[PDB]
Amino acid sequence: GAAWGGSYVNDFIDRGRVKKVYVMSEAKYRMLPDDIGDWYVRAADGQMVP
Amino acid sequence: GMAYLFVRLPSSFLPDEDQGVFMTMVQLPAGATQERTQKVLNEVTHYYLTKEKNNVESVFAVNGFGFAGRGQNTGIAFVSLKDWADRPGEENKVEAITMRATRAFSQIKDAMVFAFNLPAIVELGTATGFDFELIDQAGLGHEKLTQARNQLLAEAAKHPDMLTSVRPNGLEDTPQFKIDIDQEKAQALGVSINDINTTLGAAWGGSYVNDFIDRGRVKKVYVMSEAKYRMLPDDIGDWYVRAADGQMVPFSAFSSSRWEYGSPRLERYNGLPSMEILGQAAPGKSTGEAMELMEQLASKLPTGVGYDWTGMSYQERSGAPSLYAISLIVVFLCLAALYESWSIPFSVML
Amino acid sequence: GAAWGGSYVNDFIDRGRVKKVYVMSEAKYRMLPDDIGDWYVRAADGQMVP
Amino acid sequence: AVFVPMAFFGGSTGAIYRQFSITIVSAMALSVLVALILTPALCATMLKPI
Amino acid sequence: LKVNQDGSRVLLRDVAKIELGGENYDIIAEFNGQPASGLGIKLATGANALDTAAAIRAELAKMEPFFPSGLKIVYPYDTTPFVKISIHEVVKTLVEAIILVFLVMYLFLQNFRATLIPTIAVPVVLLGTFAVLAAFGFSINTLTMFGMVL
Amino acid sequence: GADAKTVQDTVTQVIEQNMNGIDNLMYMSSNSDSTGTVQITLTFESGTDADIAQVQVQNKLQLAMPLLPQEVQQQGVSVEKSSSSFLMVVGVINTDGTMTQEDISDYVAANMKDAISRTSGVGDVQLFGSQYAMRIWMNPNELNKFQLTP
Amino acid sequence: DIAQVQVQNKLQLAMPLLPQEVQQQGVSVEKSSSSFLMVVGVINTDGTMTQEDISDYVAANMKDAISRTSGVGDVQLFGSQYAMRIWMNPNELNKFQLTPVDVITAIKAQNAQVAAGQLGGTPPVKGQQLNASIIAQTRLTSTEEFGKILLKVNQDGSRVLLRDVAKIELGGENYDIIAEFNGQPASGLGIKLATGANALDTAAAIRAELAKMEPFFPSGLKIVYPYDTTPFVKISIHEVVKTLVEAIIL
Amino acid sequence: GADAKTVQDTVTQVIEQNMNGIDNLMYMSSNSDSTGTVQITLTFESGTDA
Repeated sequence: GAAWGGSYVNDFIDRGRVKKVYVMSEAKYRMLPDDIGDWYVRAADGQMVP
Repeated sequence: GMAYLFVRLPSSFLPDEDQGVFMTMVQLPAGATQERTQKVLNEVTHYYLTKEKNNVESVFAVNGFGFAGRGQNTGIAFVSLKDWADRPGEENKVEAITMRATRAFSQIKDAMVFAFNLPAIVELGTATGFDFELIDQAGLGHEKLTQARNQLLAEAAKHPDMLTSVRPNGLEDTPQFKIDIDQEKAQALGVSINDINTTLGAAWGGSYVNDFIDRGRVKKVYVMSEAKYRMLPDDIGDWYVRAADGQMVPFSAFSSSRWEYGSPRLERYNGLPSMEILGQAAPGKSTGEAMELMEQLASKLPTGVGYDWTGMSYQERSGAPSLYAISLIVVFLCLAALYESWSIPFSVML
Repeated sequence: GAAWGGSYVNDFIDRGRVKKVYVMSEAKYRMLPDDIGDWYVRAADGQMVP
Repeated sequence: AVFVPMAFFGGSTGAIYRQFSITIVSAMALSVLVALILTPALCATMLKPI
Repeated sequence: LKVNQDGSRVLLRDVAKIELGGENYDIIAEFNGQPASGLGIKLATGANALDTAAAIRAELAKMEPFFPSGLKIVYPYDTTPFVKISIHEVVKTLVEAIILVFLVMYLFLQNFRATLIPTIAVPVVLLGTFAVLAAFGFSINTLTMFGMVL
Repeated sequence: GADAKTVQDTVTQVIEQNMNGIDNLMYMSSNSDSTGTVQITLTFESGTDADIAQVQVQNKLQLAMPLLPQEVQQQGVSVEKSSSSFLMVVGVINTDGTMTQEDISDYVAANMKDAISRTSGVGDVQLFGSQYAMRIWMNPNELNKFQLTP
Repeated sequence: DIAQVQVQNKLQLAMPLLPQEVQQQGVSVEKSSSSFLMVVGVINTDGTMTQEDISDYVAANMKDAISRTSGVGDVQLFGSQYAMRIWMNPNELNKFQLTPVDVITAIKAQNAQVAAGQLGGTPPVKGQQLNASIIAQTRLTSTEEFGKILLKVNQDGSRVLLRDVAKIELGGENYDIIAEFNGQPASGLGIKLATGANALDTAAAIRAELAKMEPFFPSGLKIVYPYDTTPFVKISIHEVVKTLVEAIIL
Repeated sequence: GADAKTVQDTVTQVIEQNMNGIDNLMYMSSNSDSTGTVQITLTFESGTDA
């Protein structure tokens, strides 16, 4: 979800003014279904499953 | 003669009418159970479909709802009547029907059951009636105030001449199954209180987990113990909680259990604990006389207990027959100023 | 935060009335700049770090 | 005078009397206007000569 | 719930019974004995009872076509009817009171043309009264109707 | 699942303590049930704007919501301006045995109740029964057997 | 009113762009006044209550009532209400390897009100004869009880209670305001007026209410009035009505 | 990151079934969509103070 849609994380202050802070994925890594295979996620093991 | 009858005539507000409808209330004693109050609701519904079947059309009975507030010991029954036309006679109007029924239910085996009429303007009151809040004016707590309240009732019974049916509106305290978690034993054995309290609460209390969709409508999802394991004090030990050991600990290995009384309906008035009391003035004697007496009995209650009038009995210092006084004087001024006189008025005004 | 500023933890009932519960450092230990060195925080390896 | 006073019996009951009175006084205000148009002119041009 | 390390599964159904059932089970209602449910409806502060009750039975009629065969609405307790008939039995009594005025100008005048200057006069100031109750913003109620009768 | 005193000392009193500065307020009163339910009633001086009162109360209520337990929050808190007497009770039954009581009552809650309760002039709608929920009915033996808690 | 609405209708726009930290606490929208209508001050006559005890008394048995009394806007408490005040010593915390983190966790754990359902609950098994609430943990109620909060059991079996790492007591929620009446410890309500209301009829409501509470005061508590604005009104009416009968004689 | 059905079933329904005891409302409507947003719009009687 964060990678492919984007998370709102929290705020910060830019030039005396409060503003959002999203993290998405870099566009290139979330365009087409083969892109899914790029992503991995930690297990109990502490390895990186895909 | 006109001044005599006037002073010997009662003073109601609006007559209670027959509206096609009325309600019956059922309160069973606390401890009671859903299935036991349904017994009473049946015998209520029965009376109306067999005995008063010339007058009744529908009884809509609700177990669990109450005019009082919810709970497994209360009920209500809404009652619809045949048309006014189709039941001629005064013994076939609400007044009578409610009386008969209330009398009839009077011998229901241990359950307050009371048929009564809608009263013209509900918020404005029952003519001879008063509504009284006793109050924990500082610190006392439920028990000390239950007692204060008892004192007050006991002594208002000792004046049947002035007061009648002085009674609490609330509920009497009932037994309760207290459970202590012994914190040491738990923290010894490896069980958090978080898992303990969640397990107890979810099983016996029920627990709203999250939503799901049933035929396109979002609806709640609940987890709770099947009824079998949630009925008796013993069933507590059916439940196990997993320590970090990996090991399922009995509930009974970190916990006492004991019976204790407490209220099932804690009531409060303007911000602090209270107990509502209803009653009427005695037949003949007026309400301001009963209110005066009730304030006086109130005066001699223990320390920290106060009172307040509320509802129908809250402030009536308004209206007055001083605007009857102006009326005839402004009628005077205008008969005078019609007849260009001051004796020609007294002609008609008399 | 809880030490120099306090922290509202949860409630209790004082003589029949819900009121607040606070944790905070005792005065002695939040008066001087030097007092920051009084507090230790505990690393995840079980030992206390000033 | 015999009515409008009760239209100010205010508080609690007030609006029960306020409704009754204002009705009866409005009904009299209209009664004169009837007696000063329709009751005269009609008598003239309805009840038989005598 | 878990995969037993031997290979097995613990599905939720193996530790609990699972059915649709109430959010709650405190409330249970019958209608002349027959199992039922319904909506108890309380009126909003200041709302009109008669309008609101019609609004409801409009909206209920919107729904009846789409009910599922077997379901039937029933009307066990209604405040409105009496409010509506109370007013009408008065508005009858007001026309009767005209009809007994008209006939005691015949043991008292005897021109049909003259027994009519009264019997017209009453209706014209009544219907004007209603217009003024309308001006001040009053309603037609048991007190305003007994106004007219008096 | 909360008992009377638990309701009182975690919902009722926190709400009560924030009913401050609310015009033409005559008195306030509240019940806290064994049934886990609290209702507080604020009664206002006569001819008070009932829409404004609500707004005014709900305002202060809002400042207190953060302090109620998640569970009381999640069940939905409400502020209504109603008449305490039922205007009517609409009944619903089943003619042909194709719907149980539980089912009739779910149908009402989930096809009737919402429409009715938006129909202007309707302060409160009491459902005599319950909307369905998904029920997980835990067995403690079966749970323990597999070394599990709720 | 119709301007509190509009303000609250426009504050909805800003509402979510403000931190969740802010959205807890809450945002008020009060029709505000500024000056104090009056200040009711409370003092103790016989040494049986301190400045902090009086303050807590005023907050816990007078401020609530008066803030709902007929006419009143904001109330200001000159002092604070008690709280359970766990005053933690950083050294003793080290001695047992503990942190304010451990203390708050314990506190949430062991001072808690827990809903535990009931015996004979709905839906039941048919034939059930009893139904009663199951009561579990309740909120603590006393300093002894908070003292006895277990934090950890040491290796030797010996236990580290909360009274081992902290001084426990009733105290204020803040210690910021401190008030004095002719040099003498007081608390007080600083009453504000509610945006147009009969200040004259308001103060006689405040005063009439204060009398309702006077008989339930503890020994030694005495209401005093260091700052009423309404006597000036009462008099200023007499001294223009004094003119009225002056002028109509002249 | 949401899609009409996510948006409808977690947000739109929940709000809708929750708009009650609002005075003088004629009808209301919702457009839960796949930009991941919803708008619900309630329309009142002519004359309703907005």
